[PDB]
Amino acid sequence: NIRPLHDRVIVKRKEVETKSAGGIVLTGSAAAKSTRGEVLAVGNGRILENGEVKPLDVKVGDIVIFNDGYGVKSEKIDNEEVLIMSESDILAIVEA
Amino acid sequence: NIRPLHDRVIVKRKEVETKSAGGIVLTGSAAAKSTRGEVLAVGNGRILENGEVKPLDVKVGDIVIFNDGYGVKSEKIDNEEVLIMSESDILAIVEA
Amino acid sequence: QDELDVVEGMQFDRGYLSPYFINKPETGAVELESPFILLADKKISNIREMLPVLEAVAKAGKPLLIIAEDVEGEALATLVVNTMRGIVKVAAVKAPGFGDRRKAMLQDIATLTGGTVISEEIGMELEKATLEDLGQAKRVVINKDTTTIIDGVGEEAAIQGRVAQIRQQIEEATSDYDREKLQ
Amino acid sequence: AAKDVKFGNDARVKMLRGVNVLADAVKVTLGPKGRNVVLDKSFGAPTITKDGVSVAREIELEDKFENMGAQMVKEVASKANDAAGDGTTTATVLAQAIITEGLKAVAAGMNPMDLKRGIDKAVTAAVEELKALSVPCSDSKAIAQVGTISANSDETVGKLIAEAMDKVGKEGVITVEDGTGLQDELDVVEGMQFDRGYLSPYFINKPETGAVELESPFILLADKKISNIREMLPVLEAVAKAGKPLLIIAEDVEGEALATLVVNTMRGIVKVAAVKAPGFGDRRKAMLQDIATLTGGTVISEEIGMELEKATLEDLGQAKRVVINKDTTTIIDGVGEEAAIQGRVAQIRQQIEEATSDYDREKLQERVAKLAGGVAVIKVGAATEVEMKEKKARVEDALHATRAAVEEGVVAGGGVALIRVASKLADLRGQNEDQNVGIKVALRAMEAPLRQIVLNCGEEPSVVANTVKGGDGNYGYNAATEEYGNMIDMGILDPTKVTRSALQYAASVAGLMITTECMVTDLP
Ligand SMILES: Nc1ncnc2c1ncn2[C@@H]1O[C@H](COP(=O)(O)OP(=O)(O)OP(=O)(O)O)[C@@H](O)[C@H]1O
Ligand SMILES: [K+]
Ligand SMILES: [Mg+2]
Repeated sequence: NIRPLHDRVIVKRKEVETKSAGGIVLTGSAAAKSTRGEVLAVGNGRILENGEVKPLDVKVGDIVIFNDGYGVKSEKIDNEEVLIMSESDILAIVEA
Repeated sequence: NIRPLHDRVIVKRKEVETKSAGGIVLTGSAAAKSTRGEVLAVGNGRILENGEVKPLDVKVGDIVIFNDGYGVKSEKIDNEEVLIMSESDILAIVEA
Repeated sequence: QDELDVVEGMQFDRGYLSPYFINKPETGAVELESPFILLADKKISNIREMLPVLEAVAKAGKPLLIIAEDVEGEALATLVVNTMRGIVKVAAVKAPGFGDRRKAMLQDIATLTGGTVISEEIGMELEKATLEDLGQAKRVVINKDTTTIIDGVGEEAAIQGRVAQIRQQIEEATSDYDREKLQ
Repeated sequence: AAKDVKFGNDARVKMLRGVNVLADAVKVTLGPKGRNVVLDKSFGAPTITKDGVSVAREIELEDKFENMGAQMVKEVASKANDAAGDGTTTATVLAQAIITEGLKAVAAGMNPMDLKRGIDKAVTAAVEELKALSVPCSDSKAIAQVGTISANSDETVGKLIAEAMDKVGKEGVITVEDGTGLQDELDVVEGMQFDRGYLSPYFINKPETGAVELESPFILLADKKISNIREMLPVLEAVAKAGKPLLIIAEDVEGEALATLVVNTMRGIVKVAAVKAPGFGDRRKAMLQDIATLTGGTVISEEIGMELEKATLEDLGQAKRVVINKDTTTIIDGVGEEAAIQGRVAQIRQQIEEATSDYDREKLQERVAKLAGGVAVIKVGAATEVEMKEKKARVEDALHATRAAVEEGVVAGGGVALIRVASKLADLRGQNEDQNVGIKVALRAMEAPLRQIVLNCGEEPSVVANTVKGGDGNYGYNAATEEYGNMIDMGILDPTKVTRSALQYAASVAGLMITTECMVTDLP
């Protein structure tokens, strides 16, 4: 098991949409890497200037939208690709 | 449903002005991307250094003007384009 | 011996952009029965632009063909994949002719097939292109060298008006090369 | 520049003199007793040849009008070599005789256009009579006879070509190349035998031969070039689970992926090897797909859509044996569906029929021979370079004659087929007397190959021509033994395609050449 530290999240990236809205199959860069992913693990929380840890607003197992860039990192846990990013890189949580 | 986190807003961009002031049709670069858009979702609020969350001045369903750049992120929810920005990137609210 | 080779309707000297479009492997010729015809005045590299058009074609179910400056790379591969996936019978070929003539004979193809050419100058883009915008024909043949359209579904009045316009161009033309291209 | 213009009989005499120069150079080689011609080459040693097309090509005259005649009659041998590859000397002999006898009637006041029409009618009827007289040549004995006769009565060349066609079958491709020995060598290869070696020297499973042997190996076909081990890593793991060897046909395997796979090869996890893709663009894909059809697999590419990461064992091809070496690679008993193989054969044959270029068509035929049947290479063995060139030309002519024999059939050799055709066309008549005279000069010039054969033998052409015309059927003149008998029994056969093509091209150029009245050239 892997759990992150401080204000960071371990997220498994969702499967890329192979088919478009109206049944058209998209392949290649048309099947661009999905920025949505379910949360696999939530860290303890962000450390403020006073030394207090503020728990993250993201919960384990919740689908979230994440921003790719320098803040996201790639790792292989039990031969599965996961991404690591701070809660700032997490944009929003998808509900329903 | 999508709702954001921290000091950020989910905004649906308004349609580009196809017509000019005197009714001249504007196309291409003339019909540029609209900086105005209605707010679809407001986050909980900005977290300060003390650990307190200050609620955002923006409200759901209010038209606001946003600045395009690195702070805006594009996403598709129910096959509709929505932009994501921090409340700092949100410029002003259009009233009346 | 002397051989006579006659063709009818639109038949230009361009082939399919990928070998995988072939519906009839025993002849190497793609045969589209009552297909849709899209006329893109710009080259195609991405799949975003005609994605609403491709979805509308998939909803209709009829085969689809593209006449564009060049459909290549990612977009071409996407059409190929959707071709053996069977959702759409899509084939794309290079637009015939060259500058200031490719546009004219593309408009001629639009007049024959009852469609409209998608161009940046004309204003409408492929994103808002619909099934009504696309052209209509009864039969279409693709092979390595030529491309034929049989019974384009277009108005006879528009066809005759285009005939008159190009005949006026013939009469105004002075050089033999332009006049014979117009003929 | 300024032009010299000659009219009528003066221009005709000059043109006929040029034709006579070229045809007398060419026709000293006709028949088995015909001799060789030395052609001076500005680069290299002179070429000793017995084929009429090389002599015809090398003839160019100082007199411009005679040079016109030479070039026009050289077109006969050029076309006869392009179409059938044999009978260039016979075509030039026929063309010269039609021009000579045709200009006799032109000087006799008869209309040259009607003479040309009569020649065309007579030669159309002659082609019909040659087709009727032809017998199909499928047995190996007649093929050996055709190859022997076409190679200046060299029985070794004929028997070697017969054995080669027997080995590679009807769909096989046979080519002639130089050899390092003094003797003729036949090299027959089966299955896909593309000329690409291993990408690294360390793949060698059999160090005593330098050849990698793979027993029942998996085959992966990567249309794209790969430089990273990531893409076929699922495929590598799957084939390691299977344990069978793997061969990659790729555009290029280099760098990290190549190093990883050779390391895994000598670690023993996978007996893997990678080679370059055959050919270049627009031909690499088609015969890569042919390899996939032979091996029962599918090519991995971006255009087709699936990636190497998604490629599985079912995607990969299957074969029974694979041989890698320094220059080429052979695949033996590729496990593919027979019906798909024959469908691919039919598709490439349709491409051949649609092909209007000799290079593309010969590449397609080579691909057909690779996927189905075999490929034979005949190494011409000769102690010296000039003998190598002469023997290579003779074997090439024999190969073209055997190909024309299986294509169209065979007839009696030595010009007796044309003699029988002319005897059958005795009652043919044109629209007027000039056309009848043109028919008659065509029939008389049909005796020219036999007469020139007898002239090269040193005997009297007229006596032998009358003796052959007196006989019926395939009775003719053995020019090697200077005897008489059934030429089919005597083994002297000529391809019907060769004789018919020679007659047709000679007749066309000769008729258009006797129709002339004025000739306009550059002044000296
Ligand atoms: N032993 C033979 N007896 C009778 N005729 C023969 C004999 N050997 C060859 N011929 C004939 O000699 C003729 C000429 O053959 P040859 O190979 O010399 O030249 P070709 O067919 O005119 O063309 P090319 O010069 O291009 O090879 C053929 O028609 C062939 O039938
Ligand atoms: K000869
Ligand atoms: Mg010969």
